[PDB]
Amino acid sequence: SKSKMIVRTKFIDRACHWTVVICFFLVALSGISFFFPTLQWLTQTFGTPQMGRILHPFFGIAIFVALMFMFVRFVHHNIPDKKDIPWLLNIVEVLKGNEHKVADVGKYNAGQKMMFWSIMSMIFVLLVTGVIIWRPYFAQYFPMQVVRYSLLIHAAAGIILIHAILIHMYMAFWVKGSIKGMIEGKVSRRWAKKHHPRWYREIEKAEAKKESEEGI
Amino acid sequence: AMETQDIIKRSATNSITPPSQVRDYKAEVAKLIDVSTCIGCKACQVACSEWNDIRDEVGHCVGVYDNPADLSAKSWTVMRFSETEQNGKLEWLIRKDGCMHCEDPGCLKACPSAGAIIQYANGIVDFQSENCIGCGYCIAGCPFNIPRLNKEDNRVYKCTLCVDRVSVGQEPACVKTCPTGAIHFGTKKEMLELAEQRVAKLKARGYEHAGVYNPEGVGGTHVMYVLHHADQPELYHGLPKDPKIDTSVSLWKGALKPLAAAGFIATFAGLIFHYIGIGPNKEVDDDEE
Amino acid sequence: AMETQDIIKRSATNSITPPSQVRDYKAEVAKLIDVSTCIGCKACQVACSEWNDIRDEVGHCVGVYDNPADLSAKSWTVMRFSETEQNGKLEWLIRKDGCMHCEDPGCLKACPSAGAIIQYANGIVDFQSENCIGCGYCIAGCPFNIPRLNKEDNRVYKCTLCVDRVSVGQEPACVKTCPTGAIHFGTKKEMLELAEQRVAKLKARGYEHAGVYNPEGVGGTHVMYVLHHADQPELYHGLPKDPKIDTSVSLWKGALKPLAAAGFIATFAGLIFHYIGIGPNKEVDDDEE
Ligand code: HEM
Ligand code: HEM
Ligand SMILES: CCCCCCCc1cc(O)c2ccccc2[n+]1[O-]
Ligand code: SF4
Ligand code: SF4
Ligand code: SF4
Ligand code: SF4
Ligand code: SF4
Ligand code: SF4
Ligand code: SF4
Ligand code: SF4
Repeated sequence: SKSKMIVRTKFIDRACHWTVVICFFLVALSGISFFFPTLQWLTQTFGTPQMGRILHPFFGIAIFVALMFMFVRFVHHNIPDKKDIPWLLNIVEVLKGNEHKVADVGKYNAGQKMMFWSIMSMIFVLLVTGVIIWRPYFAQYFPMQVVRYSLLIHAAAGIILIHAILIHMYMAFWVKGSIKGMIEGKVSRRWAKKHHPRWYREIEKAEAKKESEEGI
Repeated sequence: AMETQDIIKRSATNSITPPSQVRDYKAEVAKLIDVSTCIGCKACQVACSEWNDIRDEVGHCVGVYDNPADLSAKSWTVMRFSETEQNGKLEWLIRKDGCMHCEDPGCLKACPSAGAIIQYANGIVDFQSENCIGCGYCIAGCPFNIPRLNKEDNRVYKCTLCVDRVSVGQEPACVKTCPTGAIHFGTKKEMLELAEQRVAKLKARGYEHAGVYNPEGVGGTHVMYVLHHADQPELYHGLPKDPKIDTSVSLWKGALKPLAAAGFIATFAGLIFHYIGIGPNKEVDDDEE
Repeated sequence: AMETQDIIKRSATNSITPPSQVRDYKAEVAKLIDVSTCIGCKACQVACSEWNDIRDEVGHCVGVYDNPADLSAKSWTVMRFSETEQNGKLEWLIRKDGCMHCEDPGCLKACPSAGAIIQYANGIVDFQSENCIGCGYCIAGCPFNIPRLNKEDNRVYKCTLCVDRVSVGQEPACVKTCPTGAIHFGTKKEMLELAEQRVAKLKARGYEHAGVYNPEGVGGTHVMYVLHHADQPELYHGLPKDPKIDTSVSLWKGALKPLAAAGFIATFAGLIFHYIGIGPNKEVDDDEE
């Protein structure tokens, strides 16, 4: 416990994450321009409206590829367990900045895991429905009725994921010190103690113990 | 755009900022295709392409007279042939296909690009290509499967109802060319009268289910048919029985939008008022006192 | 814009979003100026300005018949006179000058404003003034030194090939007016045939190097000449021998763009991945442990 910080995120998972974020800004904004045509300015997200129609789906595929790399590296830490119940019951208390007092928080809390599955499920929905409605390459192989349902579902899934990311960015801005961990990779031990007790307890034990195991 | 000042509907335009439409005191026009007088000559396909300066590719014969086999960016109208014994004797039902110029167009309703699809006061629904982004939403929104994308420019095209002839007082090219007068053109009101007279003569010849195809589901069409078997439109190479704008498309383009809007506004309010109300979540709010 | 749906090239438009061009099945047209039949009457200058509603200033005489002395925003075509004894006897070579309506226009290629310069399926290259920003890049991109800026509105103008007459079925004003029939007009295919017949008669009269000027460097032109001395076009008041789009302009408008794009994307990636990889450079990274 004699270091200002502890590593929370490896460089590879940090590089990926900020790649996703940049791709997501372009894809969400172009998507929103088709959804709300009154917001004319967003038709210039990829330069021109004609260009935006072409590039949206390609950047969409890139997000899904990078989210699948994230999926295989974080899924094991996002698994719901009986210890998450406490969180789910004192949500009102957590939102007032008192989660430590009410719950058992490991690597990622119960909100973060709900988000994780939400985000991962929506991107799968968006990938499937996106392919189905993609002209000129793929929509021609699908029955008109499936294309129509896909148009409805893709719009709805994209809106749900945008909401979700608005809340995800808010929380990251709100639980102070979090953005620095995602940019630089390190979290101060006290942040760990307050927001993620069980997690830091494990690092601290893994740490000390294996260095005690060496035989100083 | 809007030089004619008679634009009654415009794609992707908020309902509280309607397009210019002061010069709307004009009669609705309509084409009437009486399939009982059609001889399947394809003159209309030829006259349409000649007039419109378009040429499709030289295709193939795959066992039927139909050719081209479908509408395309280079073929705005196509003759569809059907051989059937469903009514008790051999019948060759031939129907001209192409845009129906719906009163309530699904293409226009599904389109996400402002001004790409417009509806004139006389009933013509036309594509304004400078605004088309090639998304293809209109292909799915159309109940009749009409719009076609041009691979060479990523824009959709279809029958314009010869808006360039009709706008200056002349009937469309396919209407004028039709050898047997199966295709008629005039005001919608007088085409509905001709339609009802023709139905009456077909009934007198034994076709008890003759009728006019002018679907109420899309608000009536400016391209109408007189059919010998109006109870069985699908016999005419799949013409839809009781077409309407799909329910999924209606909900996607309709209620989902304002609902999403409320969520977004509400969410932004909540998060903003939440941050201000409770304040940040820093490492120590406690050694601040 | 794009109402005619036959726009084959459009300035400052990405190659993967081409302009509307479904109605492209139209014959290419062309003007043929046979300078061996030209009498230097200037009727074409007068007919062009009368038709186009433009008037240049009353200029000055500086020793030659040429007047105005150059093309301008108010003079879209000008007669250029040359006196020479280069071929062994005194000859007065007179040539009508003005836009060549190139198949591969350099003006269009150099223009940085979307839609300011377009090329129609029939070969006409025309300026869409609502989009012109007055930069003048087209003046340098043109191999023939044609475009001219109007000081009163900061926009470039030139011969439109009487697009307003040709678009509705009439030949251009200067073509119709030419007293001796030095200027001819029709489809490009039949003007090339008339050109070759005229060359044959000029050779029969002793002009062994007569020829058609339809430069391959710009992909051929829709304004072509029949020249008595086709081996020496510069005798005709500097008409370029083997014109082409300048190499510097090709590289500036071509490869430099994507190269710059890659640099910028690559640079942004590098700097972003660099900051994240190594982290800030603060006064003490060391008392952080
Ligand atoms: C997973 C890969 C994705 C694919 C293949 C894809 C594909 C598409 C396609 C083809 C369209 C129609 C317009 C066009 O062609 O450009 C579209 C529209 C849209 N996309 Fe995606 N997209 C993907 C990801 C996303 C994501 C991540 C979001 C949310 C940020 C999103 C939100 C939207 C929205 C809101 C629309 C417009 C809905 C409307 O017009 O009402 N998409 N998508
Ligand atoms: C400016 C926008 C964003 C910010 C500031 C942000 C912030 C963060 C931070 C700080 C973390 C790590 C938190 C911790 O260490 O507990 C994180 C994790 C994560 N981010 Fe983002 N994020 C943004 C956008 C996105 C987007 C657009 C996506 C994908 C749609 C995304 C997907 C993820 C995922 C999957 C995780 C891991 C969480 C878990 O495993 O439960 N983020 N984000
Ligand atoms: C029922 C309300 C759900 C709340 C969702 C919690 C998601 C939550 C909570 C946090 O403290 C986070 C800190 C850093 C990065 C992401 C975070 N997310 O996603
Ligand atoms: S021109 Fe007339 S008769 Fe001939 S195929 Fe078309 S609708 Fe029938
Ligand atoms: S393809 Fe064109 S006309 Fe059709 S919906 Fe898209 S922008 Fe509208
Ligand atoms: S038939 Fe289709 S393309 Fe034509 S007006 Fe109706 S919905 Fe639009
Ligand atoms: S109304 Fe005109 S555009 Fe339509 S099928 Fe007839 S000729 Fe073609
Ligand atoms: S009108 Fe004809 S003859 Fe007269 S100067 Fe012009 S090209 Fe020559
Ligand atoms: S002066 Fe006008 S037409 Fe010429 S290059 Fe500039 S914007 Fe283009
Ligand atoms: S002569 Fe010049 S201005 Fe005319 S088309 Fe060719 S490049 Fe353009
Ligand atoms: S083709 Fe028309 S615009 Fe050109 S020089 Fe002749 S009169 Fe003038």
